[PDB]
Amino acid sequence: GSILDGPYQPTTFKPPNDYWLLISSNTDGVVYESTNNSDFWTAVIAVEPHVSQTNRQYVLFGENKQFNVENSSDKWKFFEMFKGSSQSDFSNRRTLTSNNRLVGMLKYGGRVWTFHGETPRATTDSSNTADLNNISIIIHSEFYIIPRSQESKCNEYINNGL
Amino acid sequence: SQPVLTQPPSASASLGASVTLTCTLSSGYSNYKVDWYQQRPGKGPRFVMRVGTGGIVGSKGDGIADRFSVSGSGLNRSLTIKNIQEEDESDYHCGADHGSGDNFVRVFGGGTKLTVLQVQLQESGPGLVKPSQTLSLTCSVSGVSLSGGSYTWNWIRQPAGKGLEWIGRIFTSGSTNYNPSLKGRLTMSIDTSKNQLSLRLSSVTAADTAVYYCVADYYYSVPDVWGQGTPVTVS
Repeated sequence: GSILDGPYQPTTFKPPNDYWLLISSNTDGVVYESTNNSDFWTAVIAVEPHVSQTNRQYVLFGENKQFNVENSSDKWKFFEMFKGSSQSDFSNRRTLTSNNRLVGMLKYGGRVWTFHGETPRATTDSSNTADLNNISIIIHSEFYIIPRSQESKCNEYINNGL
Repeated sequence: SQPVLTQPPSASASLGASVTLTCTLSSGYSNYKVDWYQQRPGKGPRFVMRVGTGGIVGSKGDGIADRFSVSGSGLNRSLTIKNIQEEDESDYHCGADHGSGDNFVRVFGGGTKLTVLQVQLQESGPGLVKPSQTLSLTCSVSGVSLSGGSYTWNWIRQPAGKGLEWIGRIFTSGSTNYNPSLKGRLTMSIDTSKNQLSLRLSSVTAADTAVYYCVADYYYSVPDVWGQGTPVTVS
């Protein structure tokens, strides 16, 4: 009787393939970190509505990062920081402007899929990787599991909430 | 192994003074980060600090005193020790990652001998091995489950020349990266259920005489974790 399997305690684990992790952000800061330690490093940070330009500290893969953050929208902003190699620097790759405070991540087809854009029109976008199987994630917030075959429902949630 | 790390063989310092050990990158790698390692007398290496051109990256290692700072500019990467104690007399090693995915390699400096005026890894081996035979090493891990999936496990040897040599790394799935300098003589395995890491090196020669170390690399932290190594002497 459930589409939303959960919510699950924040944890570190290797998610199975073909399942959306629907992560519910409670407060500002790091929402999750994920990597395979080879070619894929991503971390999403959450900035609350109506935040003028300010400097904030975030721990990413055990590294202190100081980012300047701006949020002029009435919605929350979820910024994806990405790098593709050990010696690389992190850069902003994607932005999700959402008033539902939900992000999503899926491992499928040899790629990592997330949501970005502005709700209720957010869409999925892919990141190529040569080692999907070794990708793990530390989720800092409670989360749900939806099968990829029910991605439509996941979409709706991310775009409209509960 | 495109980048080259240059460390002076020896450095000297007096008690209570300051000294700066340096590691110089080859041209074209000004953005690269390097790890510093401290190998105390009668011990194997331990992690010290990671530094790029913007200072320290991540946390410093366990047991590293606040007298240890770290900096970088241009191709220079520096480990500075102030108010030097005699326990600071040690060998100091420079390491750096290069590449991603299939072409990954780890390069090391020659090492600098400074003279002063949780997760546990245990490596086991034969001790003595005859040439042309196959060297079989194991390493037991006790801090974590090898089926967790958030660790990369490296093997690093210290052969003739006294500088560290990265030989390979294995991931939880069993995927591997080997050093090309070893041909295909090196196979690395992971035993999920026995929590064990295993290594085979075919057709060994005097060039393979070395101390072999297993190094845990947690996905979400900077400091390494070393076993204390297994001596291997090729007949």
